[PDB]
Amino acid sequence: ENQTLETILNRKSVRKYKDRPVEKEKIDKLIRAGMAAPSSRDRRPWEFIIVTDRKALDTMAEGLPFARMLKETRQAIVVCGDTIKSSNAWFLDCSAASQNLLLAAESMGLGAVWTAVYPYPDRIEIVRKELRLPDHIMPLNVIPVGYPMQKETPKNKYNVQQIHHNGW
Amino acid sequence: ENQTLETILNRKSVRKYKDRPVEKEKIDKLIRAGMAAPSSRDRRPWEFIIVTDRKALDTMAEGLPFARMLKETRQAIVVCGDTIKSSNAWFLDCSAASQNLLLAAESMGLGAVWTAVYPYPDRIEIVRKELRLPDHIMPLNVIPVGYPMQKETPKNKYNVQQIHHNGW
Ligand SMILES: Cc1cc2nc3c(=O)[nH]c(=O)nc-3n(C[C@H](O)[C@H](O)[C@H](O)COP(=O)(O)O)c2cc1C
Ligand SMILES: Cc1cc2nc3c(=O)[nH]c(=O)nc-3n(C[C@H](O)[C@H](O)[C@H](O)COP(=O)(O)O)c2cc1C
Ligand SMILES: [Cl-]
Repeated sequence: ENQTLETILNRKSVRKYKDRPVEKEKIDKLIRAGMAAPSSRDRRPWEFIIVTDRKALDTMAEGLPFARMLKETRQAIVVCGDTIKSSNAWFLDCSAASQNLLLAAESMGLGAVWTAVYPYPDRIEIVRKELRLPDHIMPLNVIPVGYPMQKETPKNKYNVQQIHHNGW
Repeated sequence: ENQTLETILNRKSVRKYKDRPVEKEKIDKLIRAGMAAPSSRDRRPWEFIIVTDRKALDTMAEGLPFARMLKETRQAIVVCGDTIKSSNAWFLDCSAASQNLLLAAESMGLGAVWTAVYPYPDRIEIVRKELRLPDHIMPLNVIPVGYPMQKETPKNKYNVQQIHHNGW
């Protein structure tokens, strides 16, 4: 039995949460998981914003068409990249960090969903505004987290036709 | 005890391998792990090239910087994205897929490393011409896989200065 592989295969996007907040110890483990990502030339260009402010969460919800569930959580994490530290890899490093965070969540009985910010200038504008992100800090995503309100089922995405040998 | 977190925190880039091939069933599980990634609009734009041809591995080892370990493995997995399927987010989706693949490797006692291809045009061209990739298919990386030659140490990347509360 491989519990890591099981978490990987059972992870799903969770968009509905119980009312209760997530414990600070669990939030910190989510962050620590993200920071364990690999990183081009080990620059470590990620920055994590833990957002619990009701007004900010609601304002972002009301400006992000595919992130309306921000109104229905008490906490979200915004993964950002520092474009001075890694102008050609922050979006790769931070995507790997994001995936660690989502797996960490699944592993601790939490629900989470990756909602895009970058590369959409309208989404970037509101997130940068509400969180006072400096010009060299680019928000990749908003990740609401919470205890799942119901049983959710993973997608089975295996497709042998997306496997190739020695060339296309 | 959280085995998934344990794997996340103990993953490291492994660049030195036992001179022996990896079981096909393990390679398949790597790819299944990759395919389980989240995907913008569920467009699943990933394509995986399993590379066992010696000349292909050696040619990429020669042409790519920081890719010398390709000479020392029997097999590598090249993660690619279909830009017609996901023109704005393929490389984000494919980075999440890549991180699943790396974690899967670590969980099965294998060693792996992300070697950079995207976003460097000269690197992209090497991989494209070696693997006969159609123009709408972009190579993200090359991931050599093997049994680790030696015990390797993970990095502790935790830094509280990269954690922010309610904004920058
Ligand atoms: C986007 C990206 C590009 C990378 N490029 C290379 C590469 O070309 N060659 C290599 O040996 N390692 C490469 N790495 C691995 C990093 O050097 C490594 O993740 C970093 O040193 C942190 O070490 P760790 O993976 O052991 O935690 C890359 C990693 C990422 C995420
Ligand atoms: C780059 C990226 C952007 C995404 N953007 C959003 C988004 O804006 N809103 C949302 O509800 N889900 C978003 N998703 C979640 C996807 O819809 C989801 O991963 C996909 O439907 C597959 O489902 P699964 O995560 O349950 O396997 C995003 C995922 C990725 C990887
Ligand atoms: Cl075999």
